[PDB]
Amino acid sequence: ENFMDIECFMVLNPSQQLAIAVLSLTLGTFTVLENLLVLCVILHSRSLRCRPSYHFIGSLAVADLLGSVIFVYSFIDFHVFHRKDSRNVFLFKLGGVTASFTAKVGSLFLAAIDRYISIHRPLAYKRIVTRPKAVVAFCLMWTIAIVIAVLPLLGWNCEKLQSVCSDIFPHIDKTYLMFWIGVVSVLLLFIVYAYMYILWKAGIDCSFWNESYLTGSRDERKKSLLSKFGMDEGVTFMFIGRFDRGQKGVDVLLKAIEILSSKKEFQEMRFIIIGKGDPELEGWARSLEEKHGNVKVITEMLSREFVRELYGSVDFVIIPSYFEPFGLVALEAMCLGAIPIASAVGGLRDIITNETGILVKAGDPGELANAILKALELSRSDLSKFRENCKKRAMSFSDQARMDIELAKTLVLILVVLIICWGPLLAIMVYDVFGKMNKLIKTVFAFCSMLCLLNSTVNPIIYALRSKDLRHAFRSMF
Amino acid sequence: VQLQESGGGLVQAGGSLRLSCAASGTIFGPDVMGWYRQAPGKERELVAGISNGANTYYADSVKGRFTISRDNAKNTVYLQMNSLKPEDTAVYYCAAEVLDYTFAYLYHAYWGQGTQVTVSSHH
Ligand SMILES: CC(=O)NC(=N)/N=C(/NS(=O)(=O)c1ccc(C(F)(F)F)cc1)N1C[C@H](c2ccccc2)C(c2ccc(Cl)cc2)=N1
Repeated sequence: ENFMDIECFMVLNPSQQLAIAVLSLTLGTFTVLENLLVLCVILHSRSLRCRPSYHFIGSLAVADLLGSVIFVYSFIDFHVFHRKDSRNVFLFKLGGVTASFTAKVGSLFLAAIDRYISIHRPLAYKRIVTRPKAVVAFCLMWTIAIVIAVLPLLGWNCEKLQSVCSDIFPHIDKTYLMFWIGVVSVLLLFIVYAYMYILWKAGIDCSFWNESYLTGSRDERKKSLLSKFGMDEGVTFMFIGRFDRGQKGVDVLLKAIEILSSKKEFQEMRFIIIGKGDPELEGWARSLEEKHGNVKVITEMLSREFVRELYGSVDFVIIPSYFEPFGLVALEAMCLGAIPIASAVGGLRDIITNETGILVKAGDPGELANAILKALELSRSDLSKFRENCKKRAMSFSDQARMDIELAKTLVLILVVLIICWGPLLAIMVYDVFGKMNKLIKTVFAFCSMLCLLNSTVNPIIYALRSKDLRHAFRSMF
Repeated sequence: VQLQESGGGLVQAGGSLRLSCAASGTIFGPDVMGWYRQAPGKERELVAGISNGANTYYADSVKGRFTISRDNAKNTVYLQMNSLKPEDTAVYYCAAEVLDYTFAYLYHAYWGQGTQVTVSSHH
């Protein structure tokens, strides 16, 4: 009834007992040393420890420590020192490993939540996920895991209750074992489903505003769109948004259109205005639409794919907004290759530069009309360079999402490695719970129990190979 | 979501007030917050807007006088005005915009009950 009882499997000659022992010591010491190195690197790098997105690492390594050191300690008090273990110390030894596994699963759970918030709700990530909140969540998860592991030590064994208990694990009631297996299994299944959903949704959503989803060329697409709108070929301007006063300057655009209608250039200019709002501005837009044959107004609901096609067909996009906090319209237009004539206010200033669009003073219809005339004059020459610059600038803003998806993929890899390592052991434990066993199952369980140490070995390798920040910190410490 | 408004009331001309608006959302609540004003016999007008930090917007009639701030601990917005004028008497509304990232054209707007602010030059 000793922890890590090696008395079984007398097949091997005592000659290789020393080899097995030295291999076990080397593996345990290597795991402990690399876990300590990872923890030191994390703690001594101020950039790394202040990022919640990496906090899971600081948890996992600690868990990898808890399951490693104890093992080495649990190997010292049996072979080199023959000190027999009582019930309480054996329960503590098993509780350490169970707490380590539960902490690993909980760290993966918290990391999955953080990844979902970071990838699919970016606009909230810097506010919902703060460092104190992440620290509190990780501490709560660790305390929950510790309590679950300590429960048998507080009176949930098969001696105090006087009930039938497991064979592979003495002094441990089967009901507690079944409860722990069920908890970890349902948590792992939910984490797997969450990671699959996150990865699939990120794949289908992030790579949407791209030119690869359209067929043909720019000129033929624009000609077909204008034919569908019953207009001749010309320099096309597009406005999409809200019909209101104060947020988006659709009134400014209408005044600029009225000003430009008195010139001779208005004959070689097409306008599309898309949106819904107050009846007054919609009526003004419809009056302009019926007055001029090169102006089109759409108030209905447009599908995402139709807007994507529109962005990849028109020449310029006008964004005369008074208050634009994010400028996602500009981001989509520049991703799909459309030169933006946007107001220089809010979040449009840092997205658009003087070589990747035109910037306009907010709330000045005359200045907007002058900028539109400048864009029309610029359209006389080639414009492919501006489209390429806009695409490059727009893709420059999508790097963070790609890094987040890479971190999510790394987490999925860590999760699948954990599943492979801890699979057969949990299967044998369930077979223990459901029914009886033979000596062969006990032997294979004792042989497969080293997969936990292999997992603790390979986790730092994954962390070092995947994340560039940890490598940079490690080289900085050297 | 739901928005609770407070801080409206009568005041002497040239005074100073601060209204507060608290949102109750699922995840971060609103992404953009704003204060609108409606004078009697007049169209509703946006008086202030904010997203986070120094991303604020102010109407030309309140530039330099009003100040909008946001607290993420309680997810609430404050609007503090100094040197009030009789022209500033109106009903103030709190607006909250939750906008999508995968489609810039999609958004949802929520409004509050509205609170009266009366600047009176009575002596
Ligand atoms: C339950 C039992 O009986 N375990 C047992 N008898 N022996 C164990 N190792 S070993 O016997 O010394 C052993 C067996 C075979 C080899 C070799 F070289 F052939 F590959 C080397 C060493 N372990 C290790 C594992 C463990 C222990 C402490 C910390 C981490 C991992 C573990 C275990 C795993 C999960 C759980 Cl929940 C409980 C215990 N058990």
